Amino acid sequence: RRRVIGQRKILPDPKFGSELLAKFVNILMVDGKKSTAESIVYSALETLAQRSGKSELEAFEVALENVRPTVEVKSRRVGGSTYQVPVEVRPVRRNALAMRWIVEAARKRGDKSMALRLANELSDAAENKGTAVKKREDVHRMAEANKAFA
Amino acid sequence: EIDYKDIATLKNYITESGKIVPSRITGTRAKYQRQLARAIKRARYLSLLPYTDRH
Amino acid sequence: IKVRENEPFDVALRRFKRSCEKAGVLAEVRRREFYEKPTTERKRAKASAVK
Amino acid sequence: RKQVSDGVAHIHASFNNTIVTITDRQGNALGWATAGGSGFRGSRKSTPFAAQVAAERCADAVKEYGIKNLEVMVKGPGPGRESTIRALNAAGFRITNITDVTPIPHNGCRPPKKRRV
RNA sequence: ACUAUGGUUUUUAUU
RNA sequence: AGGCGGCCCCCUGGACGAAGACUGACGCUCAGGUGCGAAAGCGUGGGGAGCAAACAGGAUUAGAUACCCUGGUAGUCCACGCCGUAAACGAUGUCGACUUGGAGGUUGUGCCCUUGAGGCGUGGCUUCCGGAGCUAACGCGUUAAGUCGACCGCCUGGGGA
Repeated sequence: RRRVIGQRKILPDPKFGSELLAKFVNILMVDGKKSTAESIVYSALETLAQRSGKSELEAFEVALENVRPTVEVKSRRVGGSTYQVPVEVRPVRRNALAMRWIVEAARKRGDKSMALRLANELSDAAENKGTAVKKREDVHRMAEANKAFA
Repeated sequence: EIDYKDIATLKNYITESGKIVPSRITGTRAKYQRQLARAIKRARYLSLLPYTDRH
Repeated sequence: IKVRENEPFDVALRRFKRSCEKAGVLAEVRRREFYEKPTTERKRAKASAVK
Repeated sequence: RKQVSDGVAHIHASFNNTIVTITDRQGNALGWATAGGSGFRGSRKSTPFAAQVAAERCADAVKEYGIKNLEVMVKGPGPGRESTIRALNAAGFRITNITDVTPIPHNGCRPPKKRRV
């Protein structure tokens, strides 16, 4: 209730020209295994090599334009009642949410291997259907069933 | 003080809805206010002033 | 008692709290308010407007 | 079948529901929508948005009668008495008059008391 | 701020 | 005092002032008794939209004979008769004297070209401090819980009751 902090500023990679590689290697990272992270980083662009489009330098960051986060749901309690609100995503954190939603299927699906799960889910990217899409699609229901908040 | 045959003098103590205005506003004070209320309530029942309002 | 206005303003303009109308006091105070009890509340509190 | 330009709406908003009826000033109804009939339940059935979608469903009426000029007669305390007008006045119609027509006992016969929980 | 709601916790030792 | 706020027409109770005057203790209180009753209930007929004790149906829940939703009988309205009850509230018996100061509300009367809802005397009602006094303490304080003069009720540790 009184500790006040901020955010750490990060630089674009000298090879990849993007700020995505500066943060995305810390996402899906576990047990301090950052060399495993540097070994699965965009490794689905080989399982998607026939569906990658022009320039593999941007061929993963273009997917965030189809991950397209719009709202995040917060749930808190006032008195006895727990309530839920869909709020619009914030000007820098909108990119962090896209970076979180893009790895929802990376283990929690039957396809085997991270790269194949991710390439299959990056090919469901336009419609967003079936498994691993709950946190992406069902958050939007709350913002289309209600447009009168304070 | 009591008569209904002039409404041009009574209009000052009422609203557009025909409601009687309280004496603290009009400088009438309670005694003369209670007289003007009788002239208005007579003019009401003779359909010379509005009684009820809906619009 | 009811308010009169040629058109409702696009905002509620609330200076005072617990005020009815215009999306306020929703399914509340459904008990009896009483004829003399409002004066008993004016005996029991005399500076309620400035808390 | 013929365009007559003119109509009058009757809106009622409560703490449970909202009703929107479109009429001619000859008293004649031409279409109606409700916030319950919008598919809403409970503490949500009265909401400004459940009423907003009922107004969008009602704003599809009277197209062949060619109505554009609108008066609105409003009732009830519910939050639905505002979003309904805003949305209808955006759906091709133009407001000319808004008046509150809530029917009131002034004053009798014994004060209401209900639901203690 | 107000969840739609629940009844009941053996006894005894600073004199 | 219970109580009185749709309006009308008839009828009628008690209260207030100036100055002048008449009568003259005609003034006060009071066991028993009398008259007066909000609501509920009851005698009896009529009414009965609505509100709703009984209760049914539904729902809630451990249960739900209650709180919640839909009804619904008595009762609530009238005339007339009973029942005298209370957190009866300005809690403090009835009537009356006495005491320092201020400000406000209301309304008479007498006075001021009122040539001012305003003033200066002066009564009735009323509202808030507050001096003296009282009170564990809050609080009363000229409409006293103070100080005196008359009359009459009520009280005597909790529980059982």
